[PDB]
Amino acid sequence: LKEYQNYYTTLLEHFGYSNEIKSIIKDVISELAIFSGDINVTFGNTVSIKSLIDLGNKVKRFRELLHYRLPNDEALEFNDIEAIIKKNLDEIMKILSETDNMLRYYIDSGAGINSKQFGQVLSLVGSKPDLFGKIIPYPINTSFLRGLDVRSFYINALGARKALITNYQQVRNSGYLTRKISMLLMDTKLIDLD
Amino acid sequence: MGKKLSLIDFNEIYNEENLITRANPIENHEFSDDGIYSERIFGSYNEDDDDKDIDTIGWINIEPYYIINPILFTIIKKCIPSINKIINYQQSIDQNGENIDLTEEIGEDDYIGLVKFKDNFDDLLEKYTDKKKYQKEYDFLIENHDKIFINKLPVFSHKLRPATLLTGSKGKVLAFDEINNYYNFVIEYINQINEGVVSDDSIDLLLLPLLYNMQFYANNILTRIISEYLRGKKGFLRKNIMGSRINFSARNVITPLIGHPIDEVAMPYKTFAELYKFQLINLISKVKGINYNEALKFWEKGILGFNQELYNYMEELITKTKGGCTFLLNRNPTISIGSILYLKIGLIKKDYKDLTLGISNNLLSALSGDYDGDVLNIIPVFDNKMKEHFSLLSPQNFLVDRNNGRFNGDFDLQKDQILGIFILNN
Amino acid sequence: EIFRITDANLKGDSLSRSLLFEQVKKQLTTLDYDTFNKTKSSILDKLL
Amino acid sequence: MDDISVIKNEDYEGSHRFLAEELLMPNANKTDGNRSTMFCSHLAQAVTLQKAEPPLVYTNFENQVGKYSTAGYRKANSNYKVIEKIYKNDYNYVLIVQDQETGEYTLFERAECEFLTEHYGFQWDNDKIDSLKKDDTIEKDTVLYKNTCYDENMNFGYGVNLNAAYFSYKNETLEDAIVISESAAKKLGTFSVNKVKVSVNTNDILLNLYGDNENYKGFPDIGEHIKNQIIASRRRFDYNTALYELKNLNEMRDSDTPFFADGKIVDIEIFSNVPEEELKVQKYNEQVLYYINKQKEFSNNVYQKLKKIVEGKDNNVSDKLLHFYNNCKMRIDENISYTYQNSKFSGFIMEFTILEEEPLNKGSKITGRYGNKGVISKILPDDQMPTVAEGRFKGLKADICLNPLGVFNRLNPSQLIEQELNWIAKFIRKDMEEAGSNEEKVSILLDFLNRVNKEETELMEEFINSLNKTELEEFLNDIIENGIPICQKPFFGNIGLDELWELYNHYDHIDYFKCEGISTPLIIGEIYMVRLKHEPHSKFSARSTSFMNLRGLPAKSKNFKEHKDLYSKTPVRIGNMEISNLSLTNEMGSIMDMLNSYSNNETNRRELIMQLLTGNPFDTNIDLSDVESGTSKILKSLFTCLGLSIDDV
Amino acid sequence: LSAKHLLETRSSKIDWGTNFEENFIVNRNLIYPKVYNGTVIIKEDDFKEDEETEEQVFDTFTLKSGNRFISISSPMRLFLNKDLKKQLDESFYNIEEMQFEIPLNKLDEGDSFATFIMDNNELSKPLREIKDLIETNKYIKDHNV
Amino acid sequence: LRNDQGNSIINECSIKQEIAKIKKKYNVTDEVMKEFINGRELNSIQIYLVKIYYSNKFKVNSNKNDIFYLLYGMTRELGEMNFSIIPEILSCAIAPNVRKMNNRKKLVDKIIHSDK
Amino acid sequence: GSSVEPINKVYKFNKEEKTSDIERSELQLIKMSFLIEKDDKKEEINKFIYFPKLIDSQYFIINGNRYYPIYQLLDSGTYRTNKALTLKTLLMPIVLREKKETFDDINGETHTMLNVDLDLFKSKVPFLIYFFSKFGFEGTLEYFGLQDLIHVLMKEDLDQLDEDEINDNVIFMITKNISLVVDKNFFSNKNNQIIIATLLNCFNTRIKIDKIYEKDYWVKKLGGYFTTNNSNKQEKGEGIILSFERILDEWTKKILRTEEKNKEDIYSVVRWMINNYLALVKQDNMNLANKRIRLYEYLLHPLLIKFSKGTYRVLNNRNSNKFEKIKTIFSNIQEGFLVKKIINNELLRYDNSVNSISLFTLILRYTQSGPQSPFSSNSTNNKLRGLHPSYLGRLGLTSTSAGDPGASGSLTPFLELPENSYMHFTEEPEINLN
Repeated sequence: LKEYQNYYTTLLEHFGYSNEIKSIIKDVISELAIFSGDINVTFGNTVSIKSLIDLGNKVKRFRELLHYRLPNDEALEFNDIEAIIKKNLDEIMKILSETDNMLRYYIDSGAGINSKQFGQVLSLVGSKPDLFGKIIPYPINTSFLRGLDVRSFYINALGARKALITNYQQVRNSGYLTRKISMLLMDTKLIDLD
Repeated sequence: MGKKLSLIDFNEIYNEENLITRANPIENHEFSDDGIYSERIFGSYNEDDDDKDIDTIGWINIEPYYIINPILFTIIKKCIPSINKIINYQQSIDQNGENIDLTEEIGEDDYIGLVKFKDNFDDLLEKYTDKKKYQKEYDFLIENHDKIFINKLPVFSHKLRPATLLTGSKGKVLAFDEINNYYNFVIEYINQINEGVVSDDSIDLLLLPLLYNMQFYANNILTRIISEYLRGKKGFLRKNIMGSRINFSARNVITPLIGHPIDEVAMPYKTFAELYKFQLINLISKVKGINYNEALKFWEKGILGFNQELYNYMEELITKTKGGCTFLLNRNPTISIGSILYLKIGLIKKDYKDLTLGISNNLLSALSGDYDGDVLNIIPVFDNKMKEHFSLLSPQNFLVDRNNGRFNGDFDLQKDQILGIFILNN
Repeated sequence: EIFRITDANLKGDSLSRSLLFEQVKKQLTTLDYDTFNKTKSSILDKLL
Repeated sequence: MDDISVIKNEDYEGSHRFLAEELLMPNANKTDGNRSTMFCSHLAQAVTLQKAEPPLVYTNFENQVGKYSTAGYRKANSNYKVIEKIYKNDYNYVLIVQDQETGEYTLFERAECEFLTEHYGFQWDNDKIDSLKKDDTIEKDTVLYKNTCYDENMNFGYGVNLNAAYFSYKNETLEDAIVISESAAKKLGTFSVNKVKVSVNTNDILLNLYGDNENYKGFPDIGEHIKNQIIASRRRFDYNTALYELKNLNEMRDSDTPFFADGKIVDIEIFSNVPEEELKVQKYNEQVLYYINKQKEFSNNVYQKLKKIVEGKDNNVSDKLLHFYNNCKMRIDENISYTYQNSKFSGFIMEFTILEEEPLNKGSKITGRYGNKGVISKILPDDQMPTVAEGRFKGLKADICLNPLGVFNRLNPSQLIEQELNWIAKFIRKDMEEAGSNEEKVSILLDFLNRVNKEETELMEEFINSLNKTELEEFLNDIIENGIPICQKPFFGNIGLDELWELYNHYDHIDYFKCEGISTPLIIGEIYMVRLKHEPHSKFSARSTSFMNLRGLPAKSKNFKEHKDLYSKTPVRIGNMEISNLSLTNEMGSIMDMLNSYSNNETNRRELIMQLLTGNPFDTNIDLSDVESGTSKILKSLFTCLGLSIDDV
Repeated sequence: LSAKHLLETRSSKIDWGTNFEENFIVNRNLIYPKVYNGTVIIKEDDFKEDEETEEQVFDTFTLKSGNRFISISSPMRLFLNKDLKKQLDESFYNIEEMQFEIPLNKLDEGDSFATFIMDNNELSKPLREIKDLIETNKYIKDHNV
Repeated sequence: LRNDQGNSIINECSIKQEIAKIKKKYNVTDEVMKEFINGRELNSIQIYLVKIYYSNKFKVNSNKNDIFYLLYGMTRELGEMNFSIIPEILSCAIAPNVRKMNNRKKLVDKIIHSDK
Repeated sequence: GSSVEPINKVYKFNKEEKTSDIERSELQLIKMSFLIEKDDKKEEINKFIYFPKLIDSQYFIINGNRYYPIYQLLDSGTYRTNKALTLKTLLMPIVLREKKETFDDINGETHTMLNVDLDLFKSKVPFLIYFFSKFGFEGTLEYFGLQDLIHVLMKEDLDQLDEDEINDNVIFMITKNISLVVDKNFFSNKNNQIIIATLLNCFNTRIKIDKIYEKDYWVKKLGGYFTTNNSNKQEKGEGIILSFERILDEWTKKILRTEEKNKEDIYSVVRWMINNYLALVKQDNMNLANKRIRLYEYLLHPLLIKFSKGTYRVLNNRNSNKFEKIKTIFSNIQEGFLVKKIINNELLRYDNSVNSISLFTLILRYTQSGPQSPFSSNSTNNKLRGLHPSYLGRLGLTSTSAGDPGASGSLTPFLELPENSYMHFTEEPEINLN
């Protein structure tokens, strides 16, 4: 599908950026989307919790990944923790995509299932920052689906509050920067000298 | 071709016909005739018969004394220091009355009085001017020497500083803007200086201290006007000059619409029946064969509840007109390219209770918004000649990316439409 | 000489841009930025 | 930050002492914090529903919350005994009651509305109080009247149960959009009550909107419904010229001041400041002369009814009763003049309370419990929506379709668990309904309840064995009809993942429903829906030409607040960056002409208005003039006040 | 806005040193020695006032591994154990030799010795420096185009 | 606050359209107006009557030229009907002062007892 | 004293052109009495004030509108801010500020210590000079309890100083001739060293042996610190002392959790605060163990403000009869003072709710903003908007206002406030200090 953008840009420059070819391309976009809608209704796209459960019995490697807790008998730095999560998350995308399942078309197109976000639902979360950026030295050992604990709950609440404070502050001071640059860099003009 | 700012002279545009001499703005339970809120000069508040332009300005006469120009005061305070303690009178006295000279601590020239400061201004400058640190300021004052001392202080109309004489049972209440307090102080002071008629050597301690105090209030007037009307964000400079409110406008919500070209939208019945209000009356008047007064009351009844006679005239308007009715749609705030577009109208919703604007899904990504419940602003465009200049902002012209020259990625398949094609294409 | 974007506009040569940006009191009372000698034309002068 | 080390999970075991406002939402230990924190605001903004129902999956915590919220129901503090009851209107009436343990006296007033805020309210479902009559006895636990939320047996409820499925419908569910069947829209409802204050002076009159000249009905009656969204219109009258002005009072004129409102009028009250002798003769002021008189009659009644109580030697009365008695005895006296806003008005002023039912319309918002906020986009007849036509229970139809794209991306897997639980409940309910006598039927239920919440089994067994045969049969029939309730706690005590795995494994006869014309297995469950306050008509605004500010620029006018107009005629301002983004195009003269002719120059505005009104409607070729704008004059005046001028060249 | 919404952040490797690895296996925000017999010798001037908590932070020290000794160059700041600091005031306080003596044999086995805090590498840090280039005049003043 | 502008503009345009139609119908020229005005000023009674008759369609403005055109239409329309006294009264000027008179109950009785 | 007056009455028919209001409101009458006494005049002033009454135990009804009271959360006091230790008070926020200083002994050893100043009345003044003015030199030495360790010796005594006691008792310079005798064991503790540093900072080069025992010697110094004119240097200073004895009121006495011995008056409070300066400054701020909730004291503010404004004017009067000014203090008391000031300043929050679920929405809601609130949007104090591990178990970590995070939460319904502690979450402070 990414090859489509290369096709359109090979059409504009072929006909010399004419005003007529812009209208025709504007017509193609409308017709392509309308016929796309009919496929969704007839075929249907669903998300079901039973889809994950059914896959567990057939594929043994998936069962171990679902119930995975960080071993606590070995010393691990904060660099090794990130290595484990990336190692496990990478293997998840290989098994799901290669084999048939409900979510096969959700991953191959890569539109709706972000690689990092989807890992938190299945695999463990890891570590979270605090109000002052310092890393909290209490990594979460349980995935979202498997459940949470009270000590882990407090760490999660810190992350949510930081989003509200940052979002509110950025809204108050958002257009301050764009006003300064826009006022100055406006008087430029193009001449046609060779 | 090029705007330029420079100083002005008060004595050239002075008008003798209108001037203000009164202390109490209120007399006989009404606004006075020669006060600050006078109706003879500045006009009337809620009366349109007077037809007095805002540019009308008033004058206050000060004579024969002179004052330092308030605009130039901050410059002079930097050219030489200690101006606050050089135009003030602090004469001491012994028991009998003989003056005691305590000038040992003070400088050679201090506490001389304003009326003597003006006479010997040329000689006083040379003593305390630094030629290696304030070279620019020194040359500026030499060029503009006539406007150092002013004679008359202007005052603008009350249309910008309103005041109400609303009455109540507990007693009459008067409310005004803060600037009026200082304007009523300078008039009172000057009125209390010219009482002397017979030729008499006025005592210095009775007249000189008042002149210095008056200049203090004159300086604060310039600070107040520039710190409350122009400098602030809510001031007139950044609210009514570079931005403005505007008529012929509406606000609405977003609701997805399918099965139509990419530049066709459908507006609710109510908003389109009032934005294009004036053109509707013109169409009704000719067909129905009635004058404008009779047609107006017909349009009033056709907007309270949904009907059919008005709708038939509505549909024909968007079909026969040149170019089709169009409007500019933007989003608060605009920070991204294409946040404001130039769309077209192609459908009118039959329902009366519907109050949502129906747009396509592809065009949504351009605004970088979503259906969370944001409110847009709609501004129609009328002039035919003006339309051709705005056509460059249409979504057709944004199809090519200005950044690189390739096909723009924003006006492409996004969200579920990407998934739908992949199922069929593979 | 290169300048900060805030001081580049104030110490420029235009008049319309200076008054509509910031620091109204500083530009009109004193002459640190020398507002009295900026006569360059601009496309935004039509508003004034 | 190492202060976390003080927190220990040993003590926080089996007790929900660390949750505020999250007690209602179940499975709170699954969703993240960013989505959970939205639930508090969503619960803070939730309007009342007419057909409120208790949730199917309850957290066992809402009952106490409902009991301890005293803003919706009023019970009897102590055992009372009815003394008297008197009428005031068609609906509203009051009653005076006496204690049996202290000798004090109190009052209870029956109403038909409540003004929670400027727009939203509810309607009292006063049923028990009406049945009380003729010196009965009120017990300690009895409830006089209650809101629409509370059901018959004090069970709380703040939403509805709707059949739902995850599906995509013609890309109409992009981002956050919801389609909904017509039956669900009929089920969902809302209330609305507003108060309007009309004013009349000596000069003004009221037009004969309703009725002919025989009955000069200026305003609607007590129980009638208003028409054309016009409650009353008053026209100014001048002494100098009235011969050609009052020729026909049955039609609107050019200079009128009508009042707009919608609904059904329930309550009125009129306050007057004119002598009655002058009001007795005016024919047009007829209907008022009726109501006022009736009102006074009511007051006289109380002065002749309980005057033996307060004025007697007992005097054991509560503060409310004494205050009401003094207020009602104020009116019947002479030489009394009211005041409003610390001022003495001349003409009389009344009050109107209007009630209306607003159905669900396009543009509204509905959210679930887990903060899966959505927006209604397009409603359909129930025929179009997907249906199952292959299984044993053919006929079930989904009522709402949600976006399937943003479920995992939103990081909240609770909705899947709830839908799966309700689907398993549906299957087990159908299996129980298929066959089985009452002797073993309950067993089929108990097994299912054994693997979901072990705490519920004991209460199930106790309640089942407590009843007799007939009530047990009735309860089984009721659970067959509606559905098996499933209880699980928010934080400690619920199903996770292994329990779901085991539950799925045990039941091997379960398959997805096969819809018609879909060719993809699908599951339909039941979910909880709560309406939200946000509405499209509360922010929609348009403006053609309203009142202008003193300077000359358009400005906000306060007329919508007093119900003098339909739309909030407020203009939208062009921001700091809007002008620049418009100036993105190299054309600037067109921008200047547009701004000057729209909101700067008066002569240009008038010329444009005239040229648009008269001429050619199909094609417009306006030609603006050149006249110095107002803003230029304002700036020149201010600058010459400062002492500086702008010089060209 | 969007990138900052990604709460999860990356971590950077830290080179503790040869003698650091041979004697202390660091687990998260904790430090444990191989053998408790070896003591630690710290001079008076080593301690410095912390920027935030005002506690004593000894960035560099040399362990007193009996007769042998190897200097330690800790890349990050170190916080002394709360338990051991209680006895440091009088017992372990060694002003006579101008060098504190901390006998690890006094410390019990499997106990905390030193806690260190680490700041994550903010993904928004490069974006901020772009803004600072225009205004702060830190780098733009003393360079050509 | 000041009044609105749309209603005023509509009323003024209605007056303009009405005077244009009056010109069109009777092909009146400016010479007719010169010979009909006689240079007389505006008195109150004629203004009141003109406001009375043309009240339903629109309202009378303050411009004297439009008022005199509407008065010529007044005279033509009420002379072509059965009325005779009113056109003659409105034709020429009026007395500077309005005469005072008693109750005139006899003529008042005549008008009252009339079915009109 | 003051009391609530009865309001129940049965109206009797009258003809006096009575005025009644259209809208309903509920009020209650409070009567206060004062006895103004003079040489001959002994006037008695009885004032009456209207205060809204709590109906339905939840809301006030004023002018036909409904208003919901809300709790306010604020620190108990004696907390720490940037380079300062502050104690909240009704109207006068006494604050202690610390600054580092350098000193050299006789042998030339250099020490860096701390000196504390009371930033009261817009000035920087050493905290020891107040005690030196009130109780005197010897009086202050006895009062602190360090008089057995502090001595002053002259030049001749310095010549005859104990050589073997030089190491045991460190001798510090006072003037070119006068020396100070103090023990090294007393000098061991930093908190003890604070007093020595402040005492050495108070004195100057010019001194007289007999001037030390005279209170006026530094009373005039305090006056010169306050008033520059030499004529009034005495008198003005005296006034300050009087004011310094009235800074603390009864409510702050009742609120504080310290024992009785450290609660007699302002001087005892200052002594107890300065004895344990290090431990107090080492504590944190965000902990909940030292915070409380108020409901009415933040509603009775305007009356206190008006009384303070009235009393300052009569305190700053000169060469006039006092009785007239004292009468003018109480002359203006409007029956609608409290209601108007409360409504106009938006102290109460307008009731704007749409749902019937009121338990979690408005019954239990606390805001950190309002009068005497450190929270401020423009101040950008992100520390106050965060969370602390002490929040869990006694507050809601989830419910936050989307408009301004951290400024509004919700109390946990299971919270059990300890009885007879004036709305205190705990019964002991965060730092035991035991």
